[PDB]
Amino acid sequence: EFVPPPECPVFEPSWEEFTDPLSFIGRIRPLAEKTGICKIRPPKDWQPPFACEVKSFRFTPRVQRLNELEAMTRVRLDFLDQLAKFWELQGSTLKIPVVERKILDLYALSKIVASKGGFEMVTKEKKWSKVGSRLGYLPGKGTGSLLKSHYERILYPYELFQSGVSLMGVQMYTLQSFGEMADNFKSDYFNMPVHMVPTELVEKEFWRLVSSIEEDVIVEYGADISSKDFGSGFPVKDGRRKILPEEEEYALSGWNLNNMPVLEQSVLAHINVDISGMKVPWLYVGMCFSSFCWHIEDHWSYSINYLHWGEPKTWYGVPSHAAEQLEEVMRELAPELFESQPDLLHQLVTIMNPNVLMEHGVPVYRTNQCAGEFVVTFPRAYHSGFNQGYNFAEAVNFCTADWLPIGRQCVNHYRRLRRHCVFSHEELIFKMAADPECLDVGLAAMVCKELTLMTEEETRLRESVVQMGVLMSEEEVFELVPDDERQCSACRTTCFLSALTCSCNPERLVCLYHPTDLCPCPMQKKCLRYRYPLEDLPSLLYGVKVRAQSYDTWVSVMLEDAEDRKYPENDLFRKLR
Ligand SMILES: CC(C)c1cc(C(=O)N2CC[C@@H](NC(=O)C3CC3)C2)[nH]n1
Ligand code: NI
Ligand SMILES: [Zn+2]
Ligand SMILES: [Zn+2]
Repeated sequence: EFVPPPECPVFEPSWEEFTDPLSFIGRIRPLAEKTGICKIRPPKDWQPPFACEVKSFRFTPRVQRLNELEAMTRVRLDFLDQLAKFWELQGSTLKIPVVERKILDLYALSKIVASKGGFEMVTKEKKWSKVGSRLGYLPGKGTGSLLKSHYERILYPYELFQSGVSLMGVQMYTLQSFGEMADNFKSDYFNMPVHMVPTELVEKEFWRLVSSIEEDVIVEYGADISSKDFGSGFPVKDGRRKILPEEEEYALSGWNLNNMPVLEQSVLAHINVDISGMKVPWLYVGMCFSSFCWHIEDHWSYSINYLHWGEPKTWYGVPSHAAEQLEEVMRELAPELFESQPDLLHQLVTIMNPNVLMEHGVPVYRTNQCAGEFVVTFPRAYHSGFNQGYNFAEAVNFCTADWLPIGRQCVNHYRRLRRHCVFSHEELIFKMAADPECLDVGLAAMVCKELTLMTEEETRLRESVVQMGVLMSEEEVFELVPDDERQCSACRTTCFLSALTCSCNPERLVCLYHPTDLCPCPMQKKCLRYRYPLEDLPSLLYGVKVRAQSYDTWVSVMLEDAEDRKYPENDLFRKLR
């Protein structure tokens, strides 16, 4: 019944192309940009050793119930739709909480609580921890008593409402032991050896199982695992280990996912002044039918994923230009609601069968990922997938010159939502502008083109606020304050260039796009806490316009200045020798 989408493109680069990835990825950008994803086969000689010891490697597994893996059931969406219209009636503007790194499933919660008599019944029996069990929350961190706090605040009033009249008050594992499980589970499922079952067949059953209520299937996986804490699958020179010379080659490779975000073409190469969690690889131990839902990268960055070993990983990709198109259809399932909760769209995981997205007009490609193959993902490329069997993957985000203007657009879209930013785009660019040397030229040229657009937009904002009647201007240094203190009250953007603070509260800030929502205290008072007093326009644009127009002139001892100034040497140095 299932309809395999058209396969995504592959690249078998020569050893000479394989030497600078971000330069090799730039080549294939105009082409892969249109499939969203792209597979990459390295030379067959390229076989790095696995640095980790399977037999002594423990991880905490997460569970997946493919039936309730889709969160966008009709019943859940309408449930939430009703719950909000209830609180809008009561004038509270429903707030969805977060628990153990992710949103709470209120539908699931209310269903269960009522399955055992409700709030006061459960309270007078102390089964809140049994609740967190069935909701997949890891004990014994106190989740039980935490849900009670959220239920009573959000659901018990609806419980009474949804109930009779009832309203008077009140209100306001080891990898080794893991393969043994999977390779037994797979075979006993299809009754075959695991390396013998075709891919196309498993793809069929997976999508079958999701929507099949006729049978329930449980599967385990392990994801979002830090390399820092568990170790990478690649060899790296960090003092943990005497490094063999056999491995020396692969430890310095730029295709070692521990070296990517540091390359002179990456953005984070010299800005090791703000940790993000996105300059450090992650580990994804996979099992048959283990699935990840449709998603994009924080700040719309590239993703790159290597499959160290194991059975294949099935992908599904969607190009960038079809992103707004992609979101529109998932939103069609509850328009009234996603108006109230725009970002709740993304807070909800979903595996929308591609056929549907295809029969709604959305480009969908796919590939099977195999041991030793890279999968590269592009900005705003929604992607999903599952794994054919036991395997082990390692993934990293990264950012390139072409990404800069997109990140700027992503904030503007994060600001038009209520979404926190993992770092300040604007902050980043100036950190790059503060060391124009040792900085790849393509960035410089793009930065300038990007930075003037910001100065104008900022100066426009700097003048739009004084008419509103402010007089004082303190100077503050944001890069040294924690993000949670430099965010706007309702944006909620990480502010770095300029914000507005009054004496109404000690530390309560707002973005210059929402200067009114700070506090009713009139703009008569202060304060425009700024960072640079518009003497920056000359200074910093100079250092970068220099190396941006020093290379523009250099082309039109010359082979020496390109050595000292650290210029690229692909086609232009070829004429040298
Ligand atoms: C760099 C980090 C933030 C990332 C991961 C992805 C992504 O899409 N991935 C990772 C592996 C694969 N996920 C799985 O295989 C499931 C079984 C565990 C798909 N994008 N960025
Ligand atoms: Ni991803
Ligand atoms: Zn005030
Ligand atoms: Zn704001």
